[PDB]
Amino acid sequence: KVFGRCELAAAMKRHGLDNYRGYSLGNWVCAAKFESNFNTQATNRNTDGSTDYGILQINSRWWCNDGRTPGSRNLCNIPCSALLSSDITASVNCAKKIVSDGNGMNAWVAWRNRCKGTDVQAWIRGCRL
Repeated sequence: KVFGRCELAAAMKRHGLDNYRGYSLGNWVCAAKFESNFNTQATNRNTDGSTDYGILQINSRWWCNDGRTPGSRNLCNIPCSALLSSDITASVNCAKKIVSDGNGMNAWVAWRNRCKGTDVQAWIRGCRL
């Protein structure tokens, strides 16, 4: 499923991401935009044996189990396939865990490179929230 900007904002907000650990909703929308272009089915297969999964491109080495990645930690305790769902719940639950496990939003290269420092509030401007 390919989300609209405002639709994703709403869903993220209902899942409690607005101000989670001090990151305003717009940072989360911005991360998803540049990680996956809002595509819940996005996958990125890396040369390192790991794969990035879903709307926030969560990596298989540390966060989920795909059964094919070396050094697998499965810290979100889920199969990577749960991250390819049209419903964003599993992705949101794991993102919160990533931020809880001693990482900021810097765990997302796209956030660091394309959102950090910008006016992220643009991403939710005009939306019903």
